Amino acid sequence: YLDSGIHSG
Amino acid sequence: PSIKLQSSDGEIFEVDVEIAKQSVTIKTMLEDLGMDPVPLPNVNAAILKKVIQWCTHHKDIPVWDQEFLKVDQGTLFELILAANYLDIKGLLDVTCKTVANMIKGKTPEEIRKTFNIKNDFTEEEEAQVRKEN
Amino acid sequence: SMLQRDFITALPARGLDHIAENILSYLDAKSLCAAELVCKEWYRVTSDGMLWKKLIERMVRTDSLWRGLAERRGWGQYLFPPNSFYRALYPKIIQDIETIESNWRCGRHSLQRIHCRSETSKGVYCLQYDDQKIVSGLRDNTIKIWDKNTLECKRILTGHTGSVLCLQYDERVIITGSSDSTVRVWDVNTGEMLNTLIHHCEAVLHLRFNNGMMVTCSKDRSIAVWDMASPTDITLRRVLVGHRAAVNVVDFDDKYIVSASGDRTIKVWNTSTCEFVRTLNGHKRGIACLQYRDRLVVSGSSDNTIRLWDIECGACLRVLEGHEELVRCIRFDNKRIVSGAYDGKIKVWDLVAALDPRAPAGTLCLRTLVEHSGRVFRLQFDEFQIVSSSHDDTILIWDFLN
Repeated sequence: YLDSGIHSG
Repeated sequence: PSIKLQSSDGEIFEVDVEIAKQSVTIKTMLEDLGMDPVPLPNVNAAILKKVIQWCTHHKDIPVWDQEFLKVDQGTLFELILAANYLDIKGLLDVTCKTVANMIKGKTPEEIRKTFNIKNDFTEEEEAQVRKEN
Repeated sequence: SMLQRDFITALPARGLDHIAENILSYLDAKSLCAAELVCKEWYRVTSDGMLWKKLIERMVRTDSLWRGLAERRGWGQYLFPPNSFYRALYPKIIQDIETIESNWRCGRHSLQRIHCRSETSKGVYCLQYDDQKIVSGLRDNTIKIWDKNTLECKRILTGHTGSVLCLQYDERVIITGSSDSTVRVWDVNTGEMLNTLIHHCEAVLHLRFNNGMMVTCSKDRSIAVWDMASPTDITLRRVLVGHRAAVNVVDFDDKYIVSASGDRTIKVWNTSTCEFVRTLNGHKRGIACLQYRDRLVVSGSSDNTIRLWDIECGACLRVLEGHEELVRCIRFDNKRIVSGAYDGKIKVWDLVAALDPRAPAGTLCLRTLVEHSGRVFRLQFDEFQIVSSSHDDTILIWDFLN
């Protein structure tokens, strides 16, 4: 549910 | 080492060579012309001492320069002339900026009353100049 | 010692016109108009001194907006034509600037849409433009260089085995990070792949380089500081750890290196020694974008908020609420902030009002522009135009000059 440009956790 | 500067009155000032070199004119007369003492027929003793003080202090406009230019307009004009004659870019720039600050933010009538200026405009001339502003 | 003296009359009378002109050149427009109306001699000094041409030249030399107006409108060719020409040109420039500000405030703009026509996996993650070209990194692992004027695709660079997530080019080379965990350095003119850096274990998410050194940050929770003696001689100087999640964006200057990551923290490191300085906390969720310059740090987060901090004391100067989705990209200049959200919207905020703690929050967002059908991944703007690229495989040029 996120693009490959950012990430979480 | 110290160098002797000679004012137009004849009074002589002993100033460190590093401080005297702050004037491009005096530096040229010392290095290229090899002159000792350095005659300054266009700067009297008072303006010369004032300029020597300013150069010693300076070995934007700071507060010291603001308290230093708390003189009459004639003295400021003489300081402008001396800074132009001795080629002291800092002193010339700060004095011109002080004059500009005396000019900025004022109406024509206020500028006239500040510098004692008469309005030599024809009513037609003044109307035409105002219409282009 | 005379009590009063007319400098602007006495100096020209003594062959020193240049000093009186240098005095008058410090005036502003209103003060110069007032000086024109003092007496006939002051008007003569202003006219023969070309004080209006000199004022316009100083405005160009000191203001980027006046630079752009001189370069675009065309009157910059006369700089460096009588004095009345410049006297009449100045108010036209003022009115033009007023109209441009009104266009920015009211959303009045023209739009150019570039369909990248990506063959498979659509999307444009990153971009950077100038007066001549627009370099963009796409999800199809290619780097598309388009013409700024004709909008046609001038070049296509292949080499990455993943989505080109971040890029930056100068007058010499282009440097790109991708999902392939590599950092590729290409020629900005011919497009040849000059160098490849294999270091990060996961996707390089952001990079920045200026004055000979580069910083990269990756999904491997790490930052890497490289010394670049040449486009082909790039040496790794240091490796910065400390973040507990993926580092999404990194920016730096002479003083500090600023990083933001999904661990909801901004980290400020020393540039010279690569030493950790401080941690800015505040965002309720992770931070997806950031720009740092002077003392101001602006960051957009997943909590749908924008935060403005001071780099030295670490305090949060302002919180901006308004985006209904994740703030994916954010940029600012000397006047306004432009941000893009996951919902395709772009928001223009007043930076001076935001930095003023007396302005109400409701007045902070100036405009909301909606022309993207997908996630706004990257944007860059200036005094006149915005250039953005989104997940919808399009690149939009919002021009507010008219």
